[PDB]
Amino acid sequence: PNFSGNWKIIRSENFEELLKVLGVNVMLRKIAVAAASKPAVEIKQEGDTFYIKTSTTVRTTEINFKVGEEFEEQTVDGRPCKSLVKWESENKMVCEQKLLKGEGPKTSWTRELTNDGELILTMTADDVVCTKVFVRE
Repeated sequence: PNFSGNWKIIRSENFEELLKVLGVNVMLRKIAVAAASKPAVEIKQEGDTFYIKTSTTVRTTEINFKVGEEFEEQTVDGRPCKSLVKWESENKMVCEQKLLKGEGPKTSWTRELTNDGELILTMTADDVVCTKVFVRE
């Protein structure tokens, strides 16, 4: 699979609820939802090595990881975590997250490519699942 490119969002389902079960207050959820309505996602993939930059109106996040190697990032609610990505199948990577400090709902994410060239991002927090779908610019 080849994830490299600049990606634009085309579908988003259940993002507010994801924040809500992570205990994010109404004010910040409403802001966050609007801020993330038209993000910029840049991915540079070199084999199993990934650079992913996600930008909203007010936030920018850059992660750098290799599949199979632990790295640090933040949960969707902004808590620092140790993450580990594995390939579940050819075109689909799954990430388990462990908080660096404290405890909280179990969070994870997945990214996968479809034959039609869509990138599907799933984020979970306990039993709440948020799906976002992107296409290349």
